[PDB]
Amino acid sequence: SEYAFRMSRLSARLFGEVTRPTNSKSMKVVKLFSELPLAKKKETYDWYPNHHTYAELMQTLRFLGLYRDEHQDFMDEQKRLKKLRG
Amino acid sequence: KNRAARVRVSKGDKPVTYEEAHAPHYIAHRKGWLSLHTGNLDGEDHAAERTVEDVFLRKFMWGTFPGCLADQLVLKRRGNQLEICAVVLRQLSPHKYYFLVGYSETLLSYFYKCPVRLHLQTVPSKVVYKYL
Amino acid sequence: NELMGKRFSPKDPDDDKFFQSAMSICSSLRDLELAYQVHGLLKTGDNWKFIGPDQHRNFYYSKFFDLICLMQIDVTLKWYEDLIPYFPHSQTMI
Amino acid sequence: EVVIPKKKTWDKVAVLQALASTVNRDTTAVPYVFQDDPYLMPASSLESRSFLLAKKSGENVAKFIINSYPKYFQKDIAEPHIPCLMPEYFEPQIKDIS
Amino acid sequence: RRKALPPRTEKMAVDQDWPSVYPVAAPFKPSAVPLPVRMGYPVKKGVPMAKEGNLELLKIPNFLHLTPVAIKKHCEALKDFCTEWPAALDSDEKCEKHFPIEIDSTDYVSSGPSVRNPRARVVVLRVKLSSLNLDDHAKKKLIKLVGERYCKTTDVLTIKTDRCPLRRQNYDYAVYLLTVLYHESWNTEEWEKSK
Amino acid sequence: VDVPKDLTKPVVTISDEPDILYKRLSVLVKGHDKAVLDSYEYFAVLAAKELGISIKVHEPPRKIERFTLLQSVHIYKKHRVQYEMRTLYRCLELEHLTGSTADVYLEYIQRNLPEGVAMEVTKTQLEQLPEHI
Amino acid sequence: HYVDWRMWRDVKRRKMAYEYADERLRINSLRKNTILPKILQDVADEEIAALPRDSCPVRIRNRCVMTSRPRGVKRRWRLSRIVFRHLADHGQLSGIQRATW
Amino acid sequence: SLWDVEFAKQLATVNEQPLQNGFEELIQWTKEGKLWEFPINNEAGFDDDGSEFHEHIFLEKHLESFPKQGPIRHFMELVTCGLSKNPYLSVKQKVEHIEWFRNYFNEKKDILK
Ligand SMILES: [Mg+2]
Ligand SMILES: [Mg+2]
Repeated sequence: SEYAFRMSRLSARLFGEVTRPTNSKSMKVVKLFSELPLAKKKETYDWYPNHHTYAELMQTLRFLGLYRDEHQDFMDEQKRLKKLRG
Repeated sequence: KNRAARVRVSKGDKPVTYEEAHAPHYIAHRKGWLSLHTGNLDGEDHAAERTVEDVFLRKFMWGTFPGCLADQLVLKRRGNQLEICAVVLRQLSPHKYYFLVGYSETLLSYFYKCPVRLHLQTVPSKVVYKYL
Repeated sequence: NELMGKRFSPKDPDDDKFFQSAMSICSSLRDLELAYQVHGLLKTGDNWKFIGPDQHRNFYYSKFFDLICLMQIDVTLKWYEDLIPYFPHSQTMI
Repeated sequence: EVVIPKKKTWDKVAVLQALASTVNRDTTAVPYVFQDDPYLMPASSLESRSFLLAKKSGENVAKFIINSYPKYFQKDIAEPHIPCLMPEYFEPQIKDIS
Repeated sequence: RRKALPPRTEKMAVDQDWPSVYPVAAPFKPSAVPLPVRMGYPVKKGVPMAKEGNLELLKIPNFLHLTPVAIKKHCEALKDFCTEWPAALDSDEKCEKHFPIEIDSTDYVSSGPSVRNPRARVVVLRVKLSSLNLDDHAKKKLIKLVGERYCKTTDVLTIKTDRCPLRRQNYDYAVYLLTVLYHESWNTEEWEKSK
Repeated sequence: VDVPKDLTKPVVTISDEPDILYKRLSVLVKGHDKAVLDSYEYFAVLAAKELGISIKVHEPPRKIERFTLLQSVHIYKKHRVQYEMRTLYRCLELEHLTGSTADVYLEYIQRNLPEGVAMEVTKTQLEQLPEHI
Repeated sequence: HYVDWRMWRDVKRRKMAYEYADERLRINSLRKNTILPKILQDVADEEIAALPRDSCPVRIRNRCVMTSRPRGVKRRWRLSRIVFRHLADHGQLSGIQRATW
Repeated sequence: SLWDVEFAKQLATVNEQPLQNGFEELIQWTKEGKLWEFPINNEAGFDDDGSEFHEHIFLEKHLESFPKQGPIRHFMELVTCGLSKNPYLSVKQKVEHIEWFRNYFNEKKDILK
């Protein structure tokens, strides 16, 4: 009814949403600019802290000579053996 | 026959500790969780961040106190403040112990921008639960 | 004594020598009421920051326990058994 | 008609000072800075001196690492931004006399 | 080479200030703790692990601190600071009469460095129109406007605000919304008169 | 023997404004251990009763969430491995509680948390009517 | 020092999608809206078509952080099922019990 | 002022002493502010530069350069609705959206159909 339609118009004017009617393809814009995109959400932008920083820090600290990296010692020892054996 | 966080039964000359001796299906029944946080509970978030960061904590501390520890660690995170507890041997000198304690605490605080503390319990020889 | 009765406010950066040379005067004068009052001095309020350096703290505790010993001594020895905390030097044990 | 208790204002440190004055100092206990286990427990004045000054030297060392490699500690993971936790930068910029 | 001194068990007396030796939360420190409490699955013809290397007591949460004596002491200490509730307010009806507009927010607290979480922004509020409208026309108007924000069984109207990130912003928007709603329900229109 | 003479009390000021009136402080503790939850709630209720406020204790049910993982790596669909995250709730309500009492109590409890627990506060405060209405 | 070159490409795609997130949202609204001119819709269509590659949020994948495994990764934990089982067995994480119900 | 600051830091260094209490180190942590502000409002800081609810929601003052019937009006009204519905973004990002749409249809003003 026109009464209920204008009731909805008034409620929309009061609570912020649009009074004029709108289709689903038009409410697409509203809800899209309401909810942020997955590309911008930090759930996607930050999937994990950077192995860059982690490994660079641990490499520099090994060069300092404090963190005895067993894996790296293993690796470089086998590489020394390979370069000795040709 | 499942192979998951368990040591093979040997002739009986392999000292084994409680946590690594007991099975992973006895964790909640006869063990405690090494870490304690609320990211696993409902309503919280950043649980993946919690896991990755605490794994990095354990790795870095295990490798910056190498040869002194003889068991897993205990993490205790109350709101902002973080606490670590370790069991070590009297291998090296208290000078080195305190120096590395302060060094690691300072570095971790600077990295995680978070208040951190760590405690260590000395033992002459690592406690053994059984000989397997 | 009136200084201790009133609350203190720090204004001069040279308050570290205060503690040590005060206890030196305490060891020179050798009075039990003087020792009581000089203990109440740092025991009144947030003034225990004036101890600071370990050398001055060492001199203070040494002369304090020395006068307390050279004052029964049951109260003194139980005071010590309660408030050793670091291990003191030989002098005090002598 | 109606009575209401009046509002009060406290400092971040006032409650902690209250809780601290509530409890006296621990008796027969080494300083809180020093560890609790007996092996690390410093049992003499000179060795305790060496121990805590080594702690301070380690603090200085950490300062050196952070001010030599800020880019590692550059990320602002903690929500409240704190310059004391931020890396310090004693780096002269490009030539500009003013 | 170096030796460790014996624990504080024999040193600590039976009369002792436990709230003082454990002011804040801290680990178990069995060397300082005199109690022989053990915890662990005992072996056949065996017993649980001694407190020396019992890291499971550390794994579990810690409550040695804050003894009943400590709790009492701190409660009597903070009794000086806590205030008194108005004695005139001793019932729900009287409280709702003195202050009809109820409003409540909420937020979690969790372990970690960060502290914000969007649920801090939400805030709900409630008010019953049985005593506030004082009329019938605007009553019918506003009850026609609101679709499900009301409750006729318990006689309460409830509205939620989260459109702003700040709690204070949500509060201000909610109050201004109620104000404008009352101001727009006061009047009427021709299509509302013709029904 | 060492008992301090003058206790240093923090400064306090009763500002001009009136304190806010919280109708109900309803706190909800989520945990993993019934025993830890019981200890924490006993702590809380004892502190509240010694501070002189009303109390009430309820126990919502246990919530569990499970999800299935492949027990092996490459090819095994019959054999799976499961897990379960158990969260346990505890409610504590406080009625007729002044704003400053709420401040002190929440500071106390928020400093007295254990680690493996989450804490949700719901604060309900009544107020008078606006002026524009 | 990422795990591998596929993780490298995935992170590049994620960064590009983030830094073109808002713009893609705006032009996607301008496209999928209907009451506006269809000529403008087509304009925005070729705009999106000319946008660079690795810019859409659809090319990325919810891969693992440790083992870089794309499949069997939980969105909550972001860890592969295998690494999750590993940590659950070693008791590294908190609050996870075996569903022996 | 400068030498006053030098004297103040000298006084601070003289005051500095080792703490012997968990409460004391907590006082220190609170002094530098790393310890959270209890009660946890989750809004200690990040006030959005004193922004306002009406500045967030009511975009009518931002919407002035187009009539109230056209399709650009329709689209920008829906945009303002979505922006007001979204609490995550602030007035800055909302006006950024609006001005970018302004530039869009004003550089595509060749149509106005
Ligand atoms: Mg099987
Ligand atoms: Mg996909």
